[PDB]
Amino acid sequence: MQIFVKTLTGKTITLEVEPSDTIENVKAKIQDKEGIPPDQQRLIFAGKQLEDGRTLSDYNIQKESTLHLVLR
Amino acid sequence: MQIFVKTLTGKTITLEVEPSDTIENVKAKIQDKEGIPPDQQRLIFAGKQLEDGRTLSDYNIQKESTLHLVLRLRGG
Repeated sequence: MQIFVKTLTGKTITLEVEPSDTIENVKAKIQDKEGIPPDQQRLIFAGKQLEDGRTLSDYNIQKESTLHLVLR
Repeated sequence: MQIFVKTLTGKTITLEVEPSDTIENVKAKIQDKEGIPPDQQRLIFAGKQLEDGRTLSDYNIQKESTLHLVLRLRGG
């Protein structure tokens, strides 16, 4: 799966993810690409913030979806 | 400071919050009390939906305010 991760601050990155991927894991993925540590980041999908435990699919995140990064 | 959350059954509970607590931290106390996961919650104050990254002070939520718990039926 290919998901897009927009940093509220403009630009959209791409992440090749697996459906079973936990948000916690996609954060560790955004760490490598943006340098912000997982505990300092906040991912929003369609209005809501997703918790680290649940996986991408638990929030029905399909292919080519845009995610939003917010710095806490 | 103590504040109230009107729950699903329209009942009212009290929470011990600090002015600098964010909406995120609030929801989790609300999870403790009502068992509702933080992702299924929607808090409404003054007929408005508050977001996770703001603190209570950002809403000028004073002592003894009464927020509302709404269960998220869906969304994405």
